[PDB]
Order: sequence, then C-alpha cells, then structure tokens
Amino acid sequence: SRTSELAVGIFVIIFGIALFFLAMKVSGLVGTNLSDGYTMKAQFDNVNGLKPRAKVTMSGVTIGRVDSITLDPVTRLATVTFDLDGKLTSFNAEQLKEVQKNALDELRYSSDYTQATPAQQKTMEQQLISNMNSITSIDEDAYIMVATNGLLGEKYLKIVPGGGLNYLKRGDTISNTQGTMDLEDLISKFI
Amino acid sequence: SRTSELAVGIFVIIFGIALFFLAMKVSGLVGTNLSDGYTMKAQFDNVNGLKPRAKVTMSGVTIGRVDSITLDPVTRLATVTFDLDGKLTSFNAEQLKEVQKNALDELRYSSDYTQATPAQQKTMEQQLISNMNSITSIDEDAYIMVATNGLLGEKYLKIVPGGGLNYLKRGDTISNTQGTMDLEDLISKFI
Amino acid sequence: VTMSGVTIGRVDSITLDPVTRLATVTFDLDGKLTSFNAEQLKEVQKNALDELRYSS
Amino acid sequence: TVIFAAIGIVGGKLVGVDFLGVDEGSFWSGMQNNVQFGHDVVNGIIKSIVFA
Amino acid sequence: MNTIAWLGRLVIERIRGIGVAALMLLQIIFSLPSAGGFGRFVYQMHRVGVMSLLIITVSGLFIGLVLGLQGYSILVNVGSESMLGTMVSLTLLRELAPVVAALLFAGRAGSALTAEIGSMKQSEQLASMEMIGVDPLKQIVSPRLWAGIVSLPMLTVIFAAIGIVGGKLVGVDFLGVDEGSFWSGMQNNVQFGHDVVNGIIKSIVFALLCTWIAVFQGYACDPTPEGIATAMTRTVVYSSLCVLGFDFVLTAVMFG
Repeated sequence: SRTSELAVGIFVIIFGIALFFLAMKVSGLVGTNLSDGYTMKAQFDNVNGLKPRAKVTMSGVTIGRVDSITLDPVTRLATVTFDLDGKLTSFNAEQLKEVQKNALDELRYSSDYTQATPAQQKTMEQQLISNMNSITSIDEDAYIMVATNGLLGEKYLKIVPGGGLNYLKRGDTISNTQGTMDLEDLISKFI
Repeated sequence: SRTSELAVGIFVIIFGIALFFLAMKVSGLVGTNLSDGYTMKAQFDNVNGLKPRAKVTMSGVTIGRVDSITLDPVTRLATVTFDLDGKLTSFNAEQLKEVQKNALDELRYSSDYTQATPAQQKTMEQQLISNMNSITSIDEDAYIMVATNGLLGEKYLKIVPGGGLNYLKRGDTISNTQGTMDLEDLISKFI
Repeated sequence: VTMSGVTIGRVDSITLDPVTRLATVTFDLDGKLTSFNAEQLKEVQKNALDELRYSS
Repeated sequence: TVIFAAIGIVGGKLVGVDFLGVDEGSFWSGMQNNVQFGHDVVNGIIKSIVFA
Repeated sequence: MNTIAWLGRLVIERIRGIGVAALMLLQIIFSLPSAGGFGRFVYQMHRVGVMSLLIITVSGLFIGLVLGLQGYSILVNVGSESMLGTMVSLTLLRELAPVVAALLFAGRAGSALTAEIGSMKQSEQLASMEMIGVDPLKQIVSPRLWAGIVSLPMLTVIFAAIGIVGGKLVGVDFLGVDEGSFWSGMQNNVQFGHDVVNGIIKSIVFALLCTWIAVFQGYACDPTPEGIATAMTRTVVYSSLCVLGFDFVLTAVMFG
C-alpha cells in the first residue's frame, strides 16, 4: 500500500517534466495574456495567409497574439483586433510626465510662440491631461504591416513607429496600414 | 553467489541512472553553463526571429549563445544580453605578457608615442594598469550586427573586429550596433 | 574536402586565435588517392624533376 | 504518449546534432517557429484520449 | 537490499533464458527434414499467413490514407508536390512497411503461436507425443518456425503495395495533384535494388525474431492455465522491442 502509491507518485513527476519540456523548449509559451493586456485594432485590404494565433511584433520582440479577422461587407476592408503590452509599449513611471517637457519645447518654441495660441494656458494644460490618460509610445502616425518570417515563413503583424509627434490611446484604430505582399503583387509593383 | 544476484541489481540501477543524466544533458534542462562566461550588452532595433540559445560568431567560430532580449519602450529600442565563453575570448598569462606588450610596442611607436611626446610617459604608465586588468580580445572598433547564414533562417549575432590599441571589458556595452535588413528594404531595393 | 568535387577528407576541429584574430581549421585527408605511393613515384619523378632541369 | 514524444525528440537530438554534426542552435530554433502548442501538442493529446 | 537482490536475480534468469532459446534454434535448423515435413508446412502457412491477410491489407490502407494526407499538408507550403509520390513510396518501402507490418504480425500471428504451442504443453500433448518416440521439436515446432520466416516477407510486400495505392487515392483523386507527375516522380528517385530489396532483407531479420521468440515462449511455458496467458504478453513485448531495436542497426548500415 505504501510502495504502490509511491510508484504512482514518481510516474506523475516524470510526466510533469516531459510536459514542461514540450512547452518550454520546443514550442514556447508567450500566451494570450501579457501584463494587463488591452486590445487595439487596424483595418487592412489584403490580409492574405493569416490564420488565428499570429505574432504581434513591436520592434523585434513578441508582445501579443492576433485574435481573429472579420470582414465587414459594408466597406469590404478586413479588420482585426490584437492584444498588446503596456510595459513595452508605454510608460509606467514619471516617464509619462517626461515626454510633456519636450513636446512644448519644440512645438510652442520661441519661433512658433506667436504662431499657435501665444498666451495658451488651458491649451498648455491640455498637454498635462492628453499625455497622461492611457498613452502609448506609439506615435499617431506609424504604419502597421503584414510581414513574412525570414524568406517564406509564416505571417504576422509588425508596427513601424516614426515621424510626427502625437500619441494615441489604448483601444483605438491605427489608421495607417498596408497589407501583405505575395508574388503576384510583387510582379505588379514591378511592371 | 548470493552477491551475483546483488552485483547485477547494482549494475542495472546504476545503468538506469546514467541513462537519466545523459537525457538531462543532451536535452537542455541540466548543465551547459559556460566556463568563465560573461554577459555583455548592446542596444538594437530589429532582432526579429532571434531566439534564445541562438548563435554568436566572431570570425567563423561559434563562441556563445543568446539568452535575454529587452524592449525599452521609453525609447523603444531592443537590448540584448548574451554569454560568451572565456576560453576563446580571454587571455592567459603567457599571452598576458604578450597582450600587455603588443599595444606597448605600439604605445612607443611612430604614431602613438609621437603624440605630444611629453605624454609618452602618460600613455605608458596609466595604460598598462587597466590593460593587464579585465580585458577580452574584442577591440573597440568592433561592431555587432544580426546576420542569417543562408537563404533560410538561423538569425545569429556577428562580431566584426577592426583592430586597435584599446580593448573592451567583461560585461560592458558594445557601442556599435546594427539591426537586420530583410523583407521591406530588401524587396524595395531589389525591385 | 574536395579536390575537384571528389570527397577526399573530413574536418576535425575549428579553433580561434584571440591575439591575431585568425581562425584555424584542422582537417584530415585520406591518403589512398592524394599521395604518390611506390607505383605513383614513377609518374612524378620524370615530371617533378623535369621541371627542375628546365631552361629557367 | 507525452513520455514517448519527449524521449523521441531527445533521442532524435542525439543522433542529429551530436553524431551527424548539425548546428545545435538551428536545431532548436527551427522548432519554435514551426511547432505551435495548441495546434500540435494539444491535438496530439486529444488523439490519444480517443485511442485510450 | 532485497529489492536490488531481487532485481539482479530477475535479469540472470532472463540471460539464461536466451541461452536455452539459442540452443533450441540450432537443433531445428541443423537437421534434414523428416518424411512428411512438407505436407505440414503448407498447412501451417494457412494458419499463420492466410489468416493474417485480412488485418494487414486493411491496416495497410489506413496508413496510406494518412501518409497521403499528411505529406500533402506539408508539401503544399513549399509548393513542391511533384515529390509527393516520392516521399509516400519512400516512407513505406524502406521504413514503415518493414516495421509496422512486424508490429501487427507479433500481435495477430505472433502471440497465436504461443497460445497454440502453449496449450499443447499444459494438456500434456507434448509429453505424450515423445513417449511414442516422435520428437516434438521436429514434429510440431519446426513447421511453425519455417512458416513464420516465409509468411512475413510475403506480407510486407502486400503492405507496401496497398499502402502506395491507398496513398495514390487520397493524393491524386481527392486532393487533386497530377497523376502523371505522381508516377514519374517515383521512377526517378526510387531504385529497385537499393530500396525494394533492402525493404525485404529488413523483414527477413524481423521475421526470424518475431517467430523464434513466439515459439520459444510457448515451448518453455510453465504448464498452468494462467501461466500461458502471462507468456503471451511476454512475446508481444519482446518482439516489439527487437523489431525497433534491429530497426536502427539495419537503417544505419543500409542508409548511412
């Protein structure tokens, strides 16, 4: 009774090892729940070859997982919602307040003082509230894209931040996209 | 001959133990710590596809692997930290009297001694110190980048030296980086 | 390791010199078909010493 | 079947990487790209509950 | 230290047990056959071979439908499925049809011989046959051994032929690949003497082990109605370990 129930205990231990080895060592487990985990969206025309559970790559590191794609026939362009992170895409520090002091440094500077509101107080205090609620490091004008993995791998989403200076909230639509690019389309862009 | 029923019960269990460690050595759950390993860092922008336990090559030879990848969302860049191996990248006492000397014979050179020659004594006594100190075989002229080796993917890091009279230190910042240049750029330039 | 596309040898060890920054290969070659054995001296002695007694 | 699949990959890593001489890092990094968890490891378990 | 002492006593009896089964094989094959020995071999080819024909032909089809359905799902991403007819007929001919058709022969016709010779040992038919003067190794055991070495390599060919024809059904006629590039992909890459003959020599070494084990376990039983049934699982386990064990040794030699 003692050595029988023992040898079932050392049978569960070995199954626990070879379940962990399958997960973390040949499949990876980055999950559909990162820190917190909100959900933004975008709208493409050409999402071709994109199954559920893709990668969402920020600048070289996986930060999320694509949920599902749905095509509204009222406008014919495919939309997709995806989850992100908030410790990699936005501040949780006085960083949130650090970015206010450069935004009023270049825009309402000594040149463009009397080009916008030159005695702005509440418009300057609009900077104190618009930067603080649900802000991201992502600019207002990025461009998102379906990129391939290496040479002929799978397909995911990759965001390219850059240019301008305004920052967008959590749960919104990135209005700057471009779809995938198969062989046909390539020959097209060429000729 | 009673022990013959006990000499075989010992060489069965032990041979069943030695087939468990060799399944925990060639699997990557026990072992493969690196001798005199030291983990340096650099900041990249595109490290897509770059897994943990990747490859790091200096000239053609693998020296270490990759473990850690950071995303710094205050200024959005990547940050990588990876272990090298001290047996091929660090000097010993026979070379230490040489690697103190090989810059020292170029410390007293036509170029670097005739360099406000009253500071030949300043470029001699203050150098050797830190020198013989903690210093690997990597120059300051070396840049690190991501490469791939082949038309299908591996995604490894590459360190391209440049020579010099100055060397880096254990666990430091390799301050010449470069990310990858695939998909977009590639196709675009290749029309 | 190939001479014209024929496998003659295998590589055994790749080391890296820290000081000079030059890599190091160390291969083994089969000798049945790249060496001049006792028969095949007769082909090279009248050829490798024929370049020695040249006009140059 | 999990102990069968874990020992089979580790055994395949022994003759592939350590005896025939392929790269160890491209062995493992070729797995995490193409082998999902919920589509492959879970569907290999539901296939064995109907078999059991 | 009794468990270590019991474990060492277990593998010493299993080592001695090999030496009895080796001396039993040298007594069967080193003898000119008795008068009437061919009439019993034709009958024992019916029990071992012909009764096993239904399971092998049906199960050989089900692997072919899987190999055509899995090989198409992988070869459509790389877009090269003129090699579909190659990898189906290369997985079967050198690897699966020698191995799987020995894992089904150990079950159906392997363990049935151990019940057949085993029930003759508990009901004293073997002891009664010897007092008449007839030697039971030459009379009973030896037509069963030679009907096992012949009937398995005739069954891996029927396994391999039905597996390719089944793989042609789901590949060409259901998923829609070209029929002419299916067959012409075979004759380029699949030789005869390197692939079909080396798939037959691999099954003769397998047919010797799944029959010499399955005969020895039913001859050296302990005569007991629940000692027979414990020797029918000893002969399915030991056959499936020697099939997969001599697989790697024969693969490394033939395709190394």
